Amino acid sequence: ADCGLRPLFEKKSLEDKTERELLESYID
Amino acid sequence: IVEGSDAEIGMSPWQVMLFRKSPQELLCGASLISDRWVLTAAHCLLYPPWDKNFTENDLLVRIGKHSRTRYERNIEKISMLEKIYIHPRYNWRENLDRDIALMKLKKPVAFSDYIHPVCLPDRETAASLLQAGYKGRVTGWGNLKETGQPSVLQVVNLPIVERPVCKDSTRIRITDNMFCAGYKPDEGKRGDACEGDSGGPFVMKSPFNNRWYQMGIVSWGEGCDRDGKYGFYTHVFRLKKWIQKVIDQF
Amino acid sequence: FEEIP
Ligand SMILES: CCc1cc(OCC(C)(C)CN(C)C)c(F)c([C@@H](Nc2ccc(C(=N)N)cc2)C(=O)O)c1
Ligand SMILES: [Ca+2]
Ligand code: NA
Repeated sequence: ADCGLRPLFEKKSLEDKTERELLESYID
Repeated sequence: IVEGSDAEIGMSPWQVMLFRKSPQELLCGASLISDRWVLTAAHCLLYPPWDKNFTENDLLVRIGKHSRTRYERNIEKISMLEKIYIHPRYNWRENLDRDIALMKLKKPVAFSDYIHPVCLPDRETAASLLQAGYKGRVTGWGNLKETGQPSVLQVVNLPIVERPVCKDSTRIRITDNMFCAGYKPDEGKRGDACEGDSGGPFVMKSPFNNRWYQMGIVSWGEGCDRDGKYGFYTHVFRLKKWIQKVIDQF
Repeated sequence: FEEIP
């Protein structure tokens, strides 16, 4: 159920320094 | 990883190090998919052309690591292998088709800030994200250059490449069980996996549910970070029926 | 590599 939600990021609503690069590429 | 950067603490909590017992050395990366199961590349365990044939007792799995060489007291966990399961149709003779293996741990690993499993994609995830231009993330403790070694886990974000471009880049036969990623010469940016990174994850963060999914496994490449070349990755979703079959049975 | 216990 909790797969792929990182304790130190998603779980505490913090973003890592480059994940936004990935989001910006998901255009379609 | 060539032309990447140092990972942040807990950035890749599914990252697993495959560690050879004797001599003590980094074999490959891998990923945690539950408390008991680790995913990696078949070729990390079995490659007859180079007389590579690792048994369970030859290696340890190190989980929760950041530093490459340090024993990270109170943080990393070391687990032994109960059993290895290599895809029965893994093609080591020709092109590494179906480059995938599972490893069952002797004991369940406790999750922590630094240890947590990645998701595997379903059909819809894969259809939505596995698109040319869409970027994923590759991590590992492998070489910094084709021709040295990092202090800590390295990370690079790379765009998925159009299948004809992947095909046209190499003389090796490419199958549906592979995809390639990396920047084109005209794109200016750089980055690639290298020696020591095989078996590690290529992950994407779903914009739908904000979860990380493992779409690929570092599989093969010709040199590292060369212009006009691309990293090749095992297509996790295409082989997921095999993954499910193995975990459901064993 | 640092020794493991
Ligand atoms: C131990 C078996 C093995 C086989 C490899 O490929 C075999 C083959 C037949 C596909 C092509 N070979 C001529 C490289 C292979 F690349 C490796 C190779 N793996 C590798 C993975 C990714 C990159 C990259 N993205 N630049 C580079 C290297 C290695 O670690 O030696 C290891
Ligand atoms: Ca070709
Ligand atoms: Na390249």
